[PDB]
Amino acid sequence: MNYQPTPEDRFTFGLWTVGWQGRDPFGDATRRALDPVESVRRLAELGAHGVTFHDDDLIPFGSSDSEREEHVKRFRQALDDTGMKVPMATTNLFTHPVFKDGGFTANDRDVRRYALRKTIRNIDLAVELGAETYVAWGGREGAESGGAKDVRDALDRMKEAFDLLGEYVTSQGYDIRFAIEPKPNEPRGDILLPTVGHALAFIERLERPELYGVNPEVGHEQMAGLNFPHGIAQALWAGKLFHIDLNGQNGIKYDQDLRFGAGDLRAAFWLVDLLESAGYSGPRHFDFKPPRTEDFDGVWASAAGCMRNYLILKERAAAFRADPEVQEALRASRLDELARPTAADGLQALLDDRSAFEEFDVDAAAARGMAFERLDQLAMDHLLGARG
Amino acid sequence: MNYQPTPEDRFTFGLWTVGWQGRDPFGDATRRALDPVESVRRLAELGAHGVTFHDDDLIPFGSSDSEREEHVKRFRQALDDTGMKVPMATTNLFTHPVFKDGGFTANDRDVRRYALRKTIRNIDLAVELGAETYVAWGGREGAESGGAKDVRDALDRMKEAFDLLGEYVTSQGYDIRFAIEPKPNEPRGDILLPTVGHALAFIERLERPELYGVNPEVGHEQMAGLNFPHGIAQALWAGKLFHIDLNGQNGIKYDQDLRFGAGDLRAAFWLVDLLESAGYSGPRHFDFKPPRTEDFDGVWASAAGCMRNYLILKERAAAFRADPEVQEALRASRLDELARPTAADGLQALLDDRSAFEEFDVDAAAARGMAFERLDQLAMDHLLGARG
Amino acid sequence: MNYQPTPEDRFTFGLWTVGWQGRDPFGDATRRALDPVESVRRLAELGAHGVTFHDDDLIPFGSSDSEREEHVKRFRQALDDTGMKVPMATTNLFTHPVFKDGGFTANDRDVRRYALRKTIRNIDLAVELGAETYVAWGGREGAESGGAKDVRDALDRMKEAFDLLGEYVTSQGYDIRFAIEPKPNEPRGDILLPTVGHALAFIERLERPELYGVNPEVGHEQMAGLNFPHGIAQALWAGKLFHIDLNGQNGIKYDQDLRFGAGDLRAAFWLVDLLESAGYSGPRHFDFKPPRTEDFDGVWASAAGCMRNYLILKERAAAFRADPEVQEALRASRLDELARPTAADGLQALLDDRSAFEEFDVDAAAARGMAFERLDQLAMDHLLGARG
Amino acid sequence: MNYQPTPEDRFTFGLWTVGWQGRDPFGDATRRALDPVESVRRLAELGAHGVTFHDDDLIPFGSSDSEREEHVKRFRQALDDTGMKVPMATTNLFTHPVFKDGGFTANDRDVRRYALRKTIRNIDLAVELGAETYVAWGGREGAESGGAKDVRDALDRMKEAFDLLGEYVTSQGYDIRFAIEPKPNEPRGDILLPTVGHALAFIERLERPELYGVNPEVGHEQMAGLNFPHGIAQALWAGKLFHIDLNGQNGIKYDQDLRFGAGDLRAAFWLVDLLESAGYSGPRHFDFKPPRTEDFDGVWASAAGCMRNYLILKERAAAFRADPEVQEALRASRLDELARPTAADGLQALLDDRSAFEEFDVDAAAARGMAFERLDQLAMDHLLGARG
Repeated sequence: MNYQPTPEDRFTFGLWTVGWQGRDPFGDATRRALDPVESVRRLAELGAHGVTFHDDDLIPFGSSDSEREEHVKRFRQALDDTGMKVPMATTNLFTHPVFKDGGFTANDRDVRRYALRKTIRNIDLAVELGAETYVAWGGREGAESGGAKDVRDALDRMKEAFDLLGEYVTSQGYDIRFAIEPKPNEPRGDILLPTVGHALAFIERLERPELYGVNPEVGHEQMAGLNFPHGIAQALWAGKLFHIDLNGQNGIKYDQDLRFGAGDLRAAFWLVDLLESAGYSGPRHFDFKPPRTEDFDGVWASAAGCMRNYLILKERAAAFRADPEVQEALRASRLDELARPTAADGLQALLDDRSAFEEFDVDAAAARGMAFERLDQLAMDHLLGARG
Repeated sequence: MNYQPTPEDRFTFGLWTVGWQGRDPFGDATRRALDPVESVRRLAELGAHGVTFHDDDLIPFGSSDSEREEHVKRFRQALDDTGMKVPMATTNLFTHPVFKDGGFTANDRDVRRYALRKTIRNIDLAVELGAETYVAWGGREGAESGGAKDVRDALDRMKEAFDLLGEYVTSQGYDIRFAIEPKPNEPRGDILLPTVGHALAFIERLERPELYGVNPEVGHEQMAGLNFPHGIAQALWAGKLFHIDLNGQNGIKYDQDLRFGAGDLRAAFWLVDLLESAGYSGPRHFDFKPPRTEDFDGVWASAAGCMRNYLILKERAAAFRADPEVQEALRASRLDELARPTAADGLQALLDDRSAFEEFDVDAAAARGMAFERLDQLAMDHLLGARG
Repeated sequence: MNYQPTPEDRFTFGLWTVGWQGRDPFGDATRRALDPVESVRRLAELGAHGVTFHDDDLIPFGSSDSEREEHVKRFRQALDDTGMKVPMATTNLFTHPVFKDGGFTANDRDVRRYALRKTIRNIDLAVELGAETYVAWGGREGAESGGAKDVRDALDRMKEAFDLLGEYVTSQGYDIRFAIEPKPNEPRGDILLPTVGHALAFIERLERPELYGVNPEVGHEQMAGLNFPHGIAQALWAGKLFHIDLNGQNGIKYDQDLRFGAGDLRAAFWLVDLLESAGYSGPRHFDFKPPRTEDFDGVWASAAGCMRNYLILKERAAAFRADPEVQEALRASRLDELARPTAADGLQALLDDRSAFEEFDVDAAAARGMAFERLDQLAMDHLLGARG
Repeated sequence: MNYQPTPEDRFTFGLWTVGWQGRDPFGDATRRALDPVESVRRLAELGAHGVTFHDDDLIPFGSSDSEREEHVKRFRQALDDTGMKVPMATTNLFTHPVFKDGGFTANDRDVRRYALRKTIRNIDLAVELGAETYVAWGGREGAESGGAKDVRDALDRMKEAFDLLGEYVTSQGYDIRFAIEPKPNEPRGDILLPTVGHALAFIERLERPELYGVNPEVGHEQMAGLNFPHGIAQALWAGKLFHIDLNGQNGIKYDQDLRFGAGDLRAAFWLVDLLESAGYSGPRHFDFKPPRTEDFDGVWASAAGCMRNYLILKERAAAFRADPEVQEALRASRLDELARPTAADGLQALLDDRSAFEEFDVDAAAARGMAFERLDQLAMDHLLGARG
């Protein structure tokens, strides 16, 4: 009963994950830099489907158009030699000191304009490489103090930036969509569009809402103590789940970027159950960092672990849903009634329905148990492979 | 330099705040019940503008149409004798055991129908009493376990419920709007529409979005570690801040419901600054609980404290914004540039602008300090009244 | 491969767990009261070893010495008829309004004296029933505001109370030990002795430290975002783990009291691994609350779930430790070197050892991978029963 | 009414605070390195009393004994030219890749030995420079996964390390004490001795407990959602507050290191009140980082802000305690009774005292209000300078 991934599983990794050198706020790098070409080859051997990148991961910042073309060619050759795809790309608008107060929402106008040009340049490259989704993580859009940022003006600037990107994409006739990646904090004290909900609401104010979706990350929502599977269901409900970032996080603290499966294991189970049940067909992207305690063999073991854990959880969720005893427990808990309209009969009928109020036996209804604990223990038994 | 409130300040209190008996999950009541009429009179003496209520605060659950009319008449007389208004009303869809799995999203269909009828009945009463806003806090809409609730179906049921309420209001020609009150958790393990952002996004999927807004609470957003003033700015930006609940909370833990001003004091300062700067003209409603350590004299002192703290903060925020030294610091930090469009010149102009990329001096821009610390210390000095 | 508990497993339950009526801060009870005798019989059928109680769970507050003797006799008969033991007892110094500001640390002296007499009376009863451990949870010792409690004076009062209890126990020649149960908050804004560490440190200042230990609870430490297994290891290291409370908690929020196994599943695995490896022989006590969504059948299913989950985890931890591949991975990660003294050779030898500094190759040491990710994936595979 | 600091105020700064270049996990440095000599001179001009250092801040890692003597001489001359003192020093056992799994608790024995030699070398230097306290922050002592560290063995290694350091200090006849600095997490997933309480408890197991105390940091305890003033009171109660680190933190998230006064303002007020009331005479040390948005002028403004905020709070706390109306409110809330022994009359007298149980009127006692809200509003008015 093994769990070997194949490119058909659509597992992708960012170059910066497996390529993280181990530098954290309190320590120096513990691993040497990885050549993107090497990463592509190693990931392909592990069974990955593709890779993603920030412009600066692929092309060192400040590169000449000559070196730039050279880095792209090398990368292209690696993709051709392995069959790896690049379904998503993004811009690095957070590392360089110039973005210390943000990219799209920097107080300095000239920085905002530079941010847009840097993004547009990489959008062209993304399309050339076949990316279908372009992610935007405003890691520097935010503040550490209240008067440093008028949030209403910042949201005006954020909308202006995304509206312009939408105009560019449309004018070039590109077949690419945007996904906003929310995060509540870190590296800024508080970051704008802190959760999936804030990002969804913001999108509805853009000129062309259909071009934008969300790219939620497990750890990000968990940094706000939120239920990740619940947030993903809302994004799916709105038809906005364009991409997803998978990793592990142990509660409310710094962003750990643990391999997927680590952190909140039951939440990972419920997330996989939802993604598979809902038919999500986008990439299963891992944005994680192999701990700095590891050498390169630990890096690859960590990456393989991500995929393995997703596949084990997929098997367990499928068995849970396919179990007749579980199907009967779902009915006992009335999940079937939850899916039925409350009043398909209409408003007037509801108002005239005496069984809905005047003659409703509130005490009999209140005495009915939901049987949620037995259902949950069945879910637990399935997760642990203890069904008998 | 005192701070006496007057009804013109629009401070309102829920009957259940000052009327909280002190029963918590680990202890019995420490105070006797308050007659709503008494609360109305005491609050009027303190300078309040009005009160709010859940149907069950005013009319004991299970009351006959006869007793019901009697309770309303008494309340009306109290309002007439004091000049107090009732700008907001809401339904109690959380106390009675029948709502143990929710009201609008209960798995049991018959409960959902009952929830709608109970709400509609109180909407009629709210209009009669002159309420302009009707709040909905789905405290029981949620779960403690993953399989107990299919969130996509629950959101379908939530939309159905709000859509029906919107149809009812329109058909009756009522001049009343709805405000959804989000909360991340408690009493449920996780509650649906957990933050202001989730509520805003949800509203955009309703049939008549213009009839719905949000009713955010200080403590609620802080339970998710979020920046309350930031969330309020987004709601204002979207034009959805129909009402607001003020209180105090010390971090991520159970909902404390401390008096306004307590908890995160600087966040309270920044919230007041924003509300006043943006011209919010709705009620300043306090949803708090005087601690159970207090007797009735402590209850009124706690209520008076809420208003006093808001007025002190209002004075300090106004002085901060009116201070020429602060106005110069805002310019030094480029808040003025944040308010200017990034590219009013248009996309094509931006693409052709060499100063935006090809000739942009990234190192000179990066070296500019934001001067945010001096600005923040000026804000601190103003808050503490230490300006000299 | 089933998991049936037997009294030999030492699983115990508090009368108040399975007996919780479902009253929370926002709702009324959803279940009728359970007769303690009924609980004893039902728990015995499920395979429990014993029960625990607060004085007020067994004897209604304010009972006459006559009724008191009657309640005890009935309970005794239930214990005799089932073979159930009562290894731990505690006092309720939190429900009654008189303890609104605490028991042992109430500002009112007369309340503190009453608290001690109420405790002493139940200590006598506990010994009579054969309890070996007496737990103290100061749920009301704390504050919501800074000036309400001088913490240094409160700690003086806390020590005075425990010192007197120690004097009483010694003078009566009782064979019973005390266990302090820490909690960071709820129902008070902040509670004194908030974590296992604070409780351990406090104990070292008591007159007879050997009579006191800690009674940590999974959910409590997790409310402060702490690693429960780590805290338990420190308590074991100090030889102070006299008792332990098991349950489930999903992060930093109100105390959920979910059944054991729910909440942080991996932390539960690591806790069981530690308890079994260290040879903890005290009771495996469950302090949890079956959710108020449940009827009585759900209550018993929830209680059975606690025991089942502990037994599944025990099996998985044992297999993990017994796996030769894991034993080799532990060596690869140098857990064996962690157990060896750093300098059994002594200070002077260390100072004279050139290989420890002057000739130590810091770069070669730094390049060694810890191989922690492979080890953790082996732990994950074992937990999920995916070893192959 | 200004607030100018003077060296008599005992404000100290770590070289690494004002010297932080701005490199965070997601970005490069935004400021050039500061020469320690320059920092000493700038801080002296601002009114600081002294500075502190990690060995590696003063002497670049890997320096020859020649360069080492050169760096120390330059530093000494700066101290002599300014009158600045160096009351505390510490070791950097976290930056270099060799400490990726810890220093004192690394699984590799050779690393642990190296850690001790590096520490001992800097202890000699600290004494030479006149430091009275030697701090130890085990930032790398911990783990990201459960099987990576046996906590009981790690605590054995931790005790061994501190015991050896204590033996060294005693054998050299040095007049210096150690202070353990706890932190719950970051950079490790979970760090050993996570809070003040854990550190206090650990100290009681050392061979010479009198040589060790704690060095708590505002932000650290707040990362676990704990009440900092409460933790400081316990450390004072135990006589273990040897040093203290001041800064600002906004809730549970990454360690922000905001200037003191920022973050939780009311907690800062209560901390200052306690330190001054208790007569703490050690340094008021600031371990903070001026945000990376700032240039050098912002760095000095941020440092000056720390001192200014402490002095404003000191003034407000003193006025609060000196206010007769507050003194009467303290009596109304019975803070005076909290300071009186519960039973100086002894155990037997308490048992025979019928007014303590048999004849105690529990209902009359329960009805007494604590008057805590009025007291807290008086504290608020004083903090805000709104007393009239």
